[PDB]
Amino acid sequence: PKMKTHRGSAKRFKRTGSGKLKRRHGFTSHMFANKSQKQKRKLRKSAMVSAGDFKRIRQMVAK
Amino acid sequence: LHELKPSEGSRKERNRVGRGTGSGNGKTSGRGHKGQKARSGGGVRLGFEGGQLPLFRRIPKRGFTNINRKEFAIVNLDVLNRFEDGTEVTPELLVETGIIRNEKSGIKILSNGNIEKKLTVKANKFSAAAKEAIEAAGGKTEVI
Amino acid sequence: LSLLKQDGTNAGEITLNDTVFGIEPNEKVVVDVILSQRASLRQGTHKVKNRSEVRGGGRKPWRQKGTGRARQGSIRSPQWRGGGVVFGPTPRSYAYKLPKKVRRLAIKSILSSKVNEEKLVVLEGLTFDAPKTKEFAAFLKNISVDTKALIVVAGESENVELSARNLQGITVIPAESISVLEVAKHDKLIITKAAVEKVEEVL
Amino acid sequence: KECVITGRKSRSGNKRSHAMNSSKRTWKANLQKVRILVNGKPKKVWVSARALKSGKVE
RNA sequence: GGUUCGUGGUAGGAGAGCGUUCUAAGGGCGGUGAAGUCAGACCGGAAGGACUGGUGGAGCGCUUAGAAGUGAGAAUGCC
RNA sequence: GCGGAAAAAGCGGAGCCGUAGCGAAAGCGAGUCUGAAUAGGGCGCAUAAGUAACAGGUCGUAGACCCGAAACCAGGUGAUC
RNA sequence: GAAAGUUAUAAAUGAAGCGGUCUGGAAAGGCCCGCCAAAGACGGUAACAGCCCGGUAGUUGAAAUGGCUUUCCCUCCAGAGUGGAUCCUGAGUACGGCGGAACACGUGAAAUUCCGUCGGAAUCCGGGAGGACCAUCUCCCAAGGCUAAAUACUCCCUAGUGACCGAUAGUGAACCAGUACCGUGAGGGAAAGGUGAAAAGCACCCCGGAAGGGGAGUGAAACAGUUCCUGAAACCGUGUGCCU
Ligand SMILES: [Mg+2]
Ligand SMILES: [Mg+2]
Ligand SMILES: [Mg+2]
Ligand SMILES: [Mg+2]
Ligand SMILES: [Mg+2]
Ligand SMILES: [Mg+2]
Ligand SMILES: [Mg+2]
Ligand SMILES: [Mg+2]
Ligand SMILES: [Mg+2]
Ligand SMILES: [Mg+2]
Ligand SMILES: [Mg+2]
Ligand SMILES: [Mg+2]
Ligand SMILES: [Mg+2]
Ligand SMILES: [Mg+2]
Ligand SMILES: [Mg+2]
Ligand SMILES: [Mg+2]
Ligand SMILES: [Mg+2]
Ligand SMILES: [Mg+2]
Ligand SMILES: [Mg+2]
Ligand SMILES: [Mg+2]
Ligand SMILES: [Mg+2]
Ligand SMILES: [Mg+2]
Ligand SMILES: [Mg+2]
Ligand SMILES: [Mg+2]
Ligand SMILES: [Mg+2]
Ligand SMILES: [Mg+2]
Ligand SMILES: [Mg+2]
Ligand SMILES: [Mg+2]
Ligand SMILES: [Mg+2]
Ligand SMILES: [Mg+2]
Ligand SMILES: [Mg+2]
Ligand SMILES: [Mg+2]
Ligand SMILES: [Mg+2]
Ligand SMILES: [Mg+2]
Ligand SMILES: [Mg+2]
Ligand SMILES: [Mg+2]
Repeated sequence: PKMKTHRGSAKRFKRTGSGKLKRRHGFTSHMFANKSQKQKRKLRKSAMVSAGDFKRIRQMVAK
Repeated sequence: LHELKPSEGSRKERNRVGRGTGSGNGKTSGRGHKGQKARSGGGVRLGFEGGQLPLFRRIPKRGFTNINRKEFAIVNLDVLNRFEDGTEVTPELLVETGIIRNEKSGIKILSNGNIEKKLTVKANKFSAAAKEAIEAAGGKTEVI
Repeated sequence: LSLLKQDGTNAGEITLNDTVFGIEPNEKVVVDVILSQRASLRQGTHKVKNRSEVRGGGRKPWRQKGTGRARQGSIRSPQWRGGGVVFGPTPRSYAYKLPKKVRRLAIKSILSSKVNEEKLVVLEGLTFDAPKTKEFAAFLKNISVDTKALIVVAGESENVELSARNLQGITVIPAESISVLEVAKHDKLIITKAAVEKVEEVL
Repeated sequence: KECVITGRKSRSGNKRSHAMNSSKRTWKANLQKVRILVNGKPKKVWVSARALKSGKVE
């Protein structure tokens, strides 16, 4: 039977042109009084999935 | 049929484990010694990190899918040079020529490369640049 | 190449189309297609009973501990005399096709290879008034075939199949059915002019 | 034990906790023993309260 | 085709191979004795392969390719 | 799927992957998003190659390399002890 | 209900080598000659047969029973248009609340479908749906029923096929096997194929109570002797070249 896409990952990652996965930052809901404005600007942007993590999870989101 | 030689490199001999120590894949058959990964059907599920919260659960869900999303079929200019000067270019013409096979939502023209022939192109949408490049040559764009 | 009549006399010469019988043979493609066609002939009707399918088992033959015997879970465990087989054959298909263009290159190449080896004979026509194997054997001696030979006809020719049904090396096919494996299985390829047109119409 | 008119009877389903534990239960019809004429002859039969509503005669 | 530096090895990666059963094609052996089995002081770097003789009494190699129930000394394994 | 010999072809272009990406999305498009910005930066483009089939390696779903519990549940059989 | 046709259920006919030599127990094998083939399928026959046998291709065939297909008999049968005054068009129904379930959809914003319980329409100016809901538009007319085919499976039958097994395999079961045996019972559940081409299955003699043997004889072989193709290893012996 077809491999099943991991649906949690599909709601959180995006595939780029080159085939990398784009993601968002964690600490981006409440407890914002704690973080600095600089910290917030950075967290607000997107990130790429790390090499090691990609190796771990690439089959989960093939398709 | 008595001297078939398949293409060199096209076929290899499969590796059989657990057939003696000479092969180098005897006994433990490549699995090493003990633990979960040595067991039959053993192996943690795909993205499992042994109890560390998996990456996908450390990072938030984002966005939604638009029910009414419109993806267009793209036709960069360079491929319109395939047509003979004076010709008007409709969708159905781009089907017959086999430049687009499926026309999702419609045909959009984009400005990648450069056009040479005075066409009278009609597509569902146009890149500002594509419209400024068809006319630049000496052609009329109309939207359908 | 040369066109000869059923009797064996020279009838003229025919020009085979040089996109079908004239291309440089691709032996690698032919081998691939021959393997696929041999693999597709397979029936794959073979099964063994694993430990679930073998009659009985069910109960533990003796208690896990205390008896001084090896622990056992079923008299049908695979190390037991009449036990289930561990993997072994399961009914499956072996069939597979290469892409259409490869399968065409293959038939064109094997044909060109018959022409490169003077193994293709072209008859003006090939007809028998009634089914008569003696007449068919006489025909093959006139052509000087002697070996295994595939005969390719296409209508007009009638009573040929029956005439040659009881000869051991010789196989007769309409021009529509000309397959790589059938040509590979036969030293000489005897084809009527009428057939040649039919084969060129497809390739 | 079923309504003789409508066929209503016990059917099964789930009880559910606030926590969504499920355990099997039944829904019984609201059957009432009443004297009606089945085939002309009046006798005591189970009838659902729903069937007795308005129509039907005891 | 030669110079130079190498060639201990567990888990393990990589490579090239031996042998088993079956299929195809080709080419063979065999009642003047097949397979099997026994014996031997032969051959190959290994897996292994021959040859000769006994037993046996009817099937079996080889080549190229293909396919696998394909190789056991250990499981307090099963018979 | 049709036709056919459990053939071979032929027919079958529905669909699939690729040829464009960026954006949650509207959308714009060799750009795009962010942004007041003609700024910077992200991902892309400039620095084209895929696809079909087979074969090897590994992974996933299946018992998934083989053997082995104690237990659990369901339907029965037992008070000749 | 008939009739005709066809298929099934028994069958019939069916070409060509006693060919010559070699080996052999025996020839279907070797060598050398022929022949038939719409028949060179398979099997058997003293070793491997298209021409020896049963057959095979092809061609014929059915008193009887059943199946199928036509045709006849037999039975059964009203259809268009024009007008919407009036009438009818599925009620404890549809829907709703509450509790559940099914829907890929876990009560969710939850349409749609069903169950129990209670409440409960409109009913042609009428009604339902389009994923809460309202309006518009579009499509539809529930609460009555029937309906072949394409699909699923195989205890069976007929004909076949297999880069499926070949007696620890393949069915548990090639063999009088769900037997023997075990169990109060439900239930569990084996082992076990091969003389030879043909019984020609060892007359007769000898030792022995017999078993068993040695001769004689049969056979190609009996070291093929009624559990009798081959007959490995463990294991058990006898003899003796070297050592102790
Ligand atoms: Mg927030
Ligand atoms: Mg290897
Ligand atoms: Mg390896
Ligand atoms: Mg190693
Ligand atoms: Mg070992
Ligand atoms: Mg270990
Ligand atoms: Mg350890
Ligand atoms: Mg490990
Ligand atoms: Mg924790
Ligand atoms: Mg959210
Ligand atoms: Mg079982
Ligand atoms: Mg002990
Ligand atoms: Mg078995
Ligand atoms: Mg060294
Ligand atoms: Mg080394
Ligand atoms: Mg053998
Ligand atoms: Mg094995
Ligand atoms: Mg052992
Ligand atoms: Mg419990
Ligand atoms: Mg009782
Ligand atoms: Mg008592
Ligand atoms: Mg005869
Ligand atoms: Mg003789
Ligand atoms: Mg013999
Ligand atoms: Mg025989
Ligand atoms: Mg509704
Ligand atoms: Mg509800
Ligand atoms: Mg549900
Ligand atoms: Mg609604
Ligand atoms: Mg209700
Ligand atoms: Mg809506
Ligand atoms: Mg929806
Ligand atoms: Mg209605
Ligand atoms: Mg058995
Ligand atoms: Mg045996
Ligand atoms: Mg014996």
